Amino acid sequence: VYQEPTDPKFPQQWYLSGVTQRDLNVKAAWAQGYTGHGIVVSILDDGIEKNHPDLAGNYDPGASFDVNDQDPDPQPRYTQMNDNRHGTRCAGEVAAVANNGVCGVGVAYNARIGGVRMLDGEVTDAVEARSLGLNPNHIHIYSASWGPEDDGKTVDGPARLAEEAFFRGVSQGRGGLGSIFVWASGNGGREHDSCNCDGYTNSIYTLSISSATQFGNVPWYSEACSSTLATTYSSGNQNEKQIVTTDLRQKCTESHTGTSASAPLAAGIIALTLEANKNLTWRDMQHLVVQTSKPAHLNANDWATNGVGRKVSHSYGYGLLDAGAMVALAQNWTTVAPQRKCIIDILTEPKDIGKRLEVRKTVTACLGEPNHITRLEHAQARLTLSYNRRGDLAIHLVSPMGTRSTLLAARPHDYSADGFNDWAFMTTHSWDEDPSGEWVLEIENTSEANNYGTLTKFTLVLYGTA
Ligand SMILES: [Ca+2]
Ligand SMILES: [Ca+2]
Ligand SMILES: [Ca+2]
Ligand code: NA
Repeated sequence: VYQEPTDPKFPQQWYLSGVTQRDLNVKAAWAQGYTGHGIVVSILDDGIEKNHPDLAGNYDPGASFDVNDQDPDPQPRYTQMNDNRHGTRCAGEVAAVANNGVCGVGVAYNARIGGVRMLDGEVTDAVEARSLGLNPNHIHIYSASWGPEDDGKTVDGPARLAEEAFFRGVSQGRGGLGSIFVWASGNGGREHDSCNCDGYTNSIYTLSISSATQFGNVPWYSEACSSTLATTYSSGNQNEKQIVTTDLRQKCTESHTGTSASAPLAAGIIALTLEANKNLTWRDMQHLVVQTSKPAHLNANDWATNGVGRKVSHSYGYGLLDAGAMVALAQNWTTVAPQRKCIIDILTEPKDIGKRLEVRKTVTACLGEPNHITRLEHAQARLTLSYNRRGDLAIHLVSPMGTRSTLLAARPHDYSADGFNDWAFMTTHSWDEDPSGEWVLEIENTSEANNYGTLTKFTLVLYGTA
């Protein structure tokens, strides 16, 4: 009985609905009656053309602000090069108006869309915090298609205020259910960057999203890491189609690309999911993604089955998001139990790394205590170590159930001698596994060079329930 969009460009939005069973299954969600009505999404970027003909109808001033110039109007700054078109492109993917004879449609075409202009100027910790913490009781989902430079040699993440914003967000946002923070995993594929060296994507508070090309391949710009949760389609080679969305100066583009285009699609799907169940907590949402994402059709060299029978890849997380499945499961979802946190400091003495180091430890996961965990969610391996050439290292963490998460792959451009200072490598690959038993940390020098260093701290942090 449902009638799909009549927008001129909808037919080119192959990732929304296609006759090749290779899409995000969004129409199936629309058919179930979910379009994002009542949900508020904010694009933290370089601004949003609120008067765009395909955005005006859904624009929401309450979900917007201009942090760069300190005013409530997020309108982009116009320049000959059209530098500030990025946010507007991301906004359209989420909530471009449907059936209005203009361009295409957003995943959640009935959602309210806002924008925080915060990338067009000096991006400080304060700027980030004010953006991430904007109207936490009005805005439901925040979408961020930006982050530290992807040079493949830096390790960076949120400073204190931003961290506090994230924490206040998942704790108090949405009336206590927790703000949903969607993040683009990065464009450093060519520089061999790792998204675990990015504190925004690596955070447990954000749903880090990767990309897949139309033919189901890992895009050239893709960054692999264990912190990524799932994937949505984006651009690839010139024979593959790209993302169709709203563009600056009230135009329509068919060439929105890279990691930037994936997060917004995920944000939209999540918007449909919240409409299906407004009581989902920020953790419930991550559970739904893990459970409903599909690996099938996606090509990767590292698909592996984890302790609970789910396929995972460092390039895709649990696979392609499935809107229809997300909204279906949301309806019968029982809120998960309170989050427990079990801290296990492993080292009793510094360990020399040399060519290879292996650290084994049998844990009880806080058995007999209030934070006993039998069903894992995120896991972090907080490491502190020194090394002469950081990029030559590769670090892996194996769960008692045999799931091997690569916390860090070699980064050839990383010649840093500063090592890692209590860096919290995170993995989503052992989600739902029982964490008790022997864990193994492996650190290896992937180069033939005679490198040296010392691992001074290894704290295993488990989040989950019983
Ligand atoms: Ca302004
Ligand atoms: Ca439209
Ligand atoms: Ca990166
Ligand atoms: Na994350």
